Amino acid sequence: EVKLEESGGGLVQPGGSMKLSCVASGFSFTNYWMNWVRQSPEKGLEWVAEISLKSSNYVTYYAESVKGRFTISSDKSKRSVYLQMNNLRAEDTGIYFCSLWQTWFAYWGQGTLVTVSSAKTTPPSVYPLAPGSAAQTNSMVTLGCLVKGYFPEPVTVTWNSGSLSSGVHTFPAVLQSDLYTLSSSVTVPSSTWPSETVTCNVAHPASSTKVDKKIVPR
Amino acid sequence: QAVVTQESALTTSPGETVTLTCRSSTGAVTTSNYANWVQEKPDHLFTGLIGGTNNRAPGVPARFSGSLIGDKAALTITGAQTDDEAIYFCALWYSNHLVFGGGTKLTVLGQPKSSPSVTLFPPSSEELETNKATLVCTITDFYPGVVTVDWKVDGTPVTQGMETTQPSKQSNNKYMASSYLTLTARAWERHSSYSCQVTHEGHTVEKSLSRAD
Repeated sequence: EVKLEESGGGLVQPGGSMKLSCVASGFSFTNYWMNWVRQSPEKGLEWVAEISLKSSNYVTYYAESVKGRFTISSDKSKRSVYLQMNNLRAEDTGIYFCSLWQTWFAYWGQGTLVTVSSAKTTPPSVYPLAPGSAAQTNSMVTLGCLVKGYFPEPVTVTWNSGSLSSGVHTFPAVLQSDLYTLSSSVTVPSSTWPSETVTCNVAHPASSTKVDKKIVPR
Repeated sequence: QAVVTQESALTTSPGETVTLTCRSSTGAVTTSNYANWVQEKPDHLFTGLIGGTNNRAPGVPARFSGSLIGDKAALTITGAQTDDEAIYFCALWYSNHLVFGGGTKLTVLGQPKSSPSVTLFPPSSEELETNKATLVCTITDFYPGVVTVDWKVDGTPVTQGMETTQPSKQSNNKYMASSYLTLTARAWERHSSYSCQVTHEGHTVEKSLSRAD
C-alpha cells in the first residue's frame, strides 16, 4: 500500500529556517501532484505549495503568503518531496501535511509539527482550584487544578497519581504571550473531600518538572 | 486573495439530507475551479471525498456527492449517518494556486441533548501573590458541542481579558470546554461579583461568586 512519512518538524525562532521531507512509498506516482498543506488552530487548513511528480515535467505552484520564502522540491532517487522554509514567522506554525493529489487528495501523511516561537522552555505554575462557599452544598464537589505559563506542550495531569480516574476533565490548552495554560478538574463525592485528600499531579517532561498540588478547602 | 467561504457549522440527523456549500469571492464557482472536498475527523484524520467538482474518490460512500448550486460548489450527503460527523473542507483551484475554505463542522445527532455542567473557580491565593488573578469556568457534558460564554463583573459585561477554548470530545461524545477571565490582582480586589454565563442550545446556565462573603 501507499505510505507517506513526514519528518523534519520542530521549534525554531522567528526568521529561522526548516526543511521538511515527505517520503512516499508505493506504486509509481508519476501521475500525482504532491501537495503541502498546513493546519493551525487559527486557520484550519491552508494550502502551501505543490509539485508535479512527472520526471519529464516539473511544475510548481505556491501560495501567495509563502512566495519568495518557501520552495518545494523533489528527488526521485530518494522517493521524496521537500519543503524549504526561510524567514519563518509566527503565522507559519502548524502541523504540516503532505498529500498525493490526482483529481482528488488520495493519500495523506501523518504530519509533522512546525512551531515558530521565541519562548524558552518554561515549567508550569500549578495553582489549586477549590469551590467557594456558594458551592459547598452540592452532593458532588468539583475540584480543579490550573496549570499556568508552561512551554512547550504537552503537560500530563493525573489526580491522586492515577487512582482517581473517573470524573476527570482536562481542557484544551490556551496560548497567551508565547505561553500555554490549561486546566484539569475532578468531580468526587462530597463525602470524600476534604475528609480524604485529593491531589493533581502535573508533569512537564520538557523541563523535567513534576508538581503535586493538594486541594484544601478555601 | 480568492477567499473561499463555507458555513461554519450545520446540524443534521441520521437519515436526513444535508448540503454544505462553498462560495468564491471572485464570483460564481465554476467546474473550472475543480472544487474539491476533504473530510477531516479527529486525530488529523484526512480523506479525499470529491474532486473536479463531482468526482468521488474510490471507497467513499455513495451517499456523498459534489455539484454546483448557482454561484457555489456543494457537497450533498444523502441519508446521513452518525459516522459522518466531521469537518468538511472545500478547496477551489484558481489557475495557479489552491485555496481552502474555513471548513464546516457537521454535527450528526448521535445522542440526546445534554445541558452543560458549569463550575466557577476563583483565583488561588498562591496566584494572587504573582499580582495576577484568573477565574476558571469549566464546562462539561454538553451535547451538541457548541457553547457561548459571557462574563459579568459587578453586573457589567466584560469585553477584554476573556479567552474560551474550542470544545473537545469526551469519552461519551459529549463535549467540554473551559473559559478564563484574566485580571490583575488589584482589579480582583476592586470588585465583588463575578459571573460566568454559558449558553447552549438557546438555554443559559450561570455560575457566580461573590467576594462579599
